[PDB]
Amino acid sequence: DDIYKAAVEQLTEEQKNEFKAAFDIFVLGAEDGCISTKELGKVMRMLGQNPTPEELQEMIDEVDEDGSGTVDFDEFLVMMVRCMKDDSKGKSEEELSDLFRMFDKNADGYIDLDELKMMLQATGETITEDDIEELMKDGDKNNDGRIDYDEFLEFMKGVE
Amino acid sequence: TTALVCDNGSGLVKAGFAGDDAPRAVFPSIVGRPRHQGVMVGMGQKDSYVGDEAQSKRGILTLKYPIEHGIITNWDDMEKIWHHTFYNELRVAPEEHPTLLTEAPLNPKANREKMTQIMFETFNVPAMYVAIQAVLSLYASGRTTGIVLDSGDGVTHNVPIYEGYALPHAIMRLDLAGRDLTDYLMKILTERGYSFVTTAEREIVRDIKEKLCYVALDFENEMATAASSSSLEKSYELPDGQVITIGNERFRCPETLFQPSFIGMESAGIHETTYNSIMKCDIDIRKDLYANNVLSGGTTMYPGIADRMQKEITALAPSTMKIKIIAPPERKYSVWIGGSILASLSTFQQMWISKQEYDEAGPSIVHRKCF
Amino acid sequence: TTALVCDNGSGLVKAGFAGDDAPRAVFPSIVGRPRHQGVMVGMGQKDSYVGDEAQSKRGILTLKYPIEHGIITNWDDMEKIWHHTFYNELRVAPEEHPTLLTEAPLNPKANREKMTQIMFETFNVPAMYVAIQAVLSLYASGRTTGIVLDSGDGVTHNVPIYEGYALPHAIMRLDLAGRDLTDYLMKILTERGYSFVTTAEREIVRDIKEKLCYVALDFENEMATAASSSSLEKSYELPDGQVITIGNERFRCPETLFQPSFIGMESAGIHETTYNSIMKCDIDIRKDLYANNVLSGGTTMYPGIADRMQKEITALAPSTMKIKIIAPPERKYSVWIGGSILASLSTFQQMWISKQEYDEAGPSIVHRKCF
Amino acid sequence: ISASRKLQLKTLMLQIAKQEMEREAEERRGEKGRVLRTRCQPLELDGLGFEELQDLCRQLHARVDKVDEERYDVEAKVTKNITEIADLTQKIYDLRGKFKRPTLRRVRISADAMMQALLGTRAKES
Amino acid sequence: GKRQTEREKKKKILAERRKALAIDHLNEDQLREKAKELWQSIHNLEAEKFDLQEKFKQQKYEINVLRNRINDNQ
Ligand SMILES: Nc1ncnc2c1ncn2[C@@H]1O[C@H](COP(=O)(O)OP(=O)(O)O)[C@@H](O)[C@H]1O
Ligand SMILES: Nc1ncnc2c1ncn2[C@@H]1O[C@H](COP(=O)(O)OP(=O)(O)O)[C@@H](O)[C@H]1O
Ligand SMILES: [Ca+2]
Ligand SMILES: [Ca+2]
Ligand SMILES: [Ca+2]
Ligand SMILES: [Mg+2]
Ligand SMILES: [Mg+2]
Repeated sequence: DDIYKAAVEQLTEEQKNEFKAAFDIFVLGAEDGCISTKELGKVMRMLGQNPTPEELQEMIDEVDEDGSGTVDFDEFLVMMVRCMKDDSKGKSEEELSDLFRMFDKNADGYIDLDELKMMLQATGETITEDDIEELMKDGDKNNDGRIDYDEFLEFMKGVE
Repeated sequence: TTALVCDNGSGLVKAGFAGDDAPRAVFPSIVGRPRHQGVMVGMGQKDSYVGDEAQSKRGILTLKYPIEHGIITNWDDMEKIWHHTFYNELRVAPEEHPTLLTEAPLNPKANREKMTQIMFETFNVPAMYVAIQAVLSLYASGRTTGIVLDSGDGVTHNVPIYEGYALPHAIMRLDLAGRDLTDYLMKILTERGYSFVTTAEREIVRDIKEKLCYVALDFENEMATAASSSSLEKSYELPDGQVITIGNERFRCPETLFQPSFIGMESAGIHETTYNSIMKCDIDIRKDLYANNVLSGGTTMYPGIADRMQKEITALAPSTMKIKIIAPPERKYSVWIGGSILASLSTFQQMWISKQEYDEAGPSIVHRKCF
Repeated sequence: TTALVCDNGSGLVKAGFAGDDAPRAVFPSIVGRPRHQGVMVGMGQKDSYVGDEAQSKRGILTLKYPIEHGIITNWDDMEKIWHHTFYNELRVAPEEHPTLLTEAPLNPKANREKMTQIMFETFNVPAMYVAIQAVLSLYASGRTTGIVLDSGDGVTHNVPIYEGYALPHAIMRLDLAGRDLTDYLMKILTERGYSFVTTAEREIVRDIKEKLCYVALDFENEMATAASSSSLEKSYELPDGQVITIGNERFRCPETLFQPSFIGMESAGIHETTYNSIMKCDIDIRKDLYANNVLSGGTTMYPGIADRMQKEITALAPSTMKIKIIAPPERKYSVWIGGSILASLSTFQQMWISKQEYDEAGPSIVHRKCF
Repeated sequence: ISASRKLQLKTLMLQIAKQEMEREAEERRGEKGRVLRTRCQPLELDGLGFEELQDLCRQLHARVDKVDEERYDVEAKVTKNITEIADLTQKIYDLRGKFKRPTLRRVRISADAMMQALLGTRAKES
Repeated sequence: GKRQTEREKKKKILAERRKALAIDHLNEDQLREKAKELWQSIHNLEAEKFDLQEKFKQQKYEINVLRNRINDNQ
């Protein structure tokens, strides 16, 4: 699902129209472009299934970042692909721990913003300082300027 | 591969693959042979409808549960139920999946040994493990201490656990459960004129009990109120019309839990066997058990039981201790959720009873180190 | 570098770096294996909780002290206690620190030799020295004479010292101490209905003894008063509620010190073994010993003992001599404070048993000049 | 914005870290091999008298015994360190276990199967 | 007998890693072969010691990490 989402991410915008057409083929009557609890429940009941609205709202909250509680077009695509689960085992804990232990050049048991900057410069991918700030926020929950082992695991949780 | 977390239970078989939130298929465990003659030819009439199919044709069947009180009394029917569960409700051949059955505490050995022998010879699973139904319910709550009262439909048992060390001398197993409450409700309904006798109508009385009955906070006040006003009389429509009105039978059926003298049982209610189970524990872990009392099992879903039980225990317990009763909304499937969590653990992956081990020591392997 | 002033004791291990005022880490010396079965998997359950960790999980452990009466009866457990003390309570590897153990007078040789052999082979310290527990308590008082009664928890010993010259023929070691008082209190509590049996409940009785018991100034008058009025009955709340009321058990438990016939011991009380220890000394230093009687050790912390003992000795002693009892408020850690002072001295810096010396003469070096 | 780019950046960081770890490990292996080659004295198995041969062999045997003792001591020390770090890991689990058990994600029932059953082969994702 | 066991194991290692070595009855080819065996044994011991050093480094690093985690948790 997420892998399929990434694969389709290299396609045109009309695939969203195709997915809307398929959803209409299922449960025609949708007009707003947002799949709330009622629409997903109805389509699964037609299929012979019933997703829990708690899971649906959890998906809405996880996909939301600004706190809007709604879905944009790309957010609609992410919500649609969230109906299935494919990210299994989150790669491997031991390899992630080894990479984190390699990250600590000073061997202080923590990763600061400077080490993050050095690792990003080593990567060399097209990135901006805003992405660095977002990654630091997603990693440093307590905002102590360091990364704990538990906090590093949470930042790498569900990451392949 | 993935493990099959089956949970035989007594009244509802709950099964599903390890690692999910809810059991995949939940269906009553009844096997009912037809009892009339049958005149249509070629209708494709089978000789035994099991599971949820026999709750729709129950008008011409004689349903009979294969599990009486935790123990299994009819092994052929139980084998049929397991075969149905594996092949039609999950559609996964057992040759490629470990299984994790569950068993009540203090059950006869022969039951457990026969269960493992069946699972290894007939269905031919790779490896199976049997776990006590209360430790799983403690897993699901995310605790590691606490005394869990797992009032199922067959048998109510009360296993105290501290810091992961179970106390085998403090398990109080009582055989009053949902089935006896159904029979008592069916027996007190006759005081208004409604007579249910057939084994099919026991299901109707069970539905009445589930939808209408509730546990009274104070019994005498409710008995006095229901005898003067009429604000309690709730009506219910039978499967054919002729609505019935339940008066003070509403809170008298589940009151049997706290006064087992109603159905002639000698023992004390579920409010006092928990306190006795606590008092058998050591003097230094009683505060933690008081604060982490856990409820589980289906029969603990009555509206208003988590308050009556707390009031009773607070009456019994010393005034200083804090009494807290954990009643998660997912009570019914708590045991199965805990089973899924336990089967999904990496540390547990080497505790299964591998088939070669069974071949070397026979069915009596279950009582050995692989518990 | 700095020296480690450890003090094994019996009941509380007190340790810390030399040159401070109070021990850094003080924790009971108990090692308790779990005794129940344990059903939670992956809970991370260890095989032995030592020190202060086993005073919190004592509900499911069987605590057992590794030091009975000064002597050490279980060497593996004592090694475990030392390892914990060095690595987790102080976090200093012993490879870089001298150690100064303490030992009761008149103890078996093999105990001391095994202690030094362990410290030199297992922990591999640079140099260790063993000192008598009473000379340190005399250091801490800042005196240089005086007869010190060090009533610990294992053994009560009474070492007289004059002008720095110890009198080896006047040491009176008596094996009544805090532990026997705990057992006697636990035995007389049964006269009201409270029964404590488990080795975990001995800790509760110890807490009762510490918080409530006191030494009566005059025994018969207190026995008469407690039998008529009710102004003495002090209540105490167990770890689970059910408060208890201690009557004349309050001053009867510590009275055993002055009348060891209560627990069946023949010898005379701590009020008369001090006078006997004085009378064995020479006729010209008895006045100084009378005037500088020192109390130490934990068990001498009972409220009202420094007056009862003075009254008793004044009754025994000649009427002209002045009897003075030094009872510093820091009684419990007096031995360790004295140990710190002794380890901080420059003159003492060449008395350590250096490792090369042990390699040349074996563990029997401790009885030699390096005492 | 969307977490897809953030996920790509994180995966790039992980891949770069893995490559750097591989490079560092290979360099460490090479350095270790060179140091080990330097440590051991080269053999001189030519132009030696038979009695001199036996004397040199006995000297080598004595040095072998010395290195055996040294390596046994180092092995014991490392074993003690392993035991101590295992105890530390156990304590870490005790302080970080309890309720911190990860849970799998199976609450979603099979959706692709029903989609294909009720819509033929239109569901091209699954 | 734990310390006794350690001493016994060490003494065995004195005779286990190095067996009964009698060079008197060994000819020049045999002497060269045994000397090469000794040299290779010493090299292997060096390799094991180097690996032990690396493992000890890793153990110290992970111990520091665990101490940091313990401090942070409380
Ligand atoms: N919502 C409910 N309210 C009251 N009673 C219930 C409810 N749901 C189930 N029960 C009772 O609980 C029983 C099911 O218990 P269950 O936990 O399935 O037993 P088991 O432990 O064998 O699985 C039913 O027989 C029914 O009598
Ligand atoms: N405040 C107190 N009041 C009465 N008794 C005490 C008090 N504190 C400690 N004790 C008794 O003294 C014992 C501790 O003695 P301690 O001096 O630690 O022995 P050790 O010489 O082995 O260190 C305890 O077992 C307790 O019974
Ligand atoms: Ca949004
Ligand atoms: Ca760093
Ligand atoms: Ca942080
Ligand atoms: Mg159950
Ligand atoms: Mg002492």
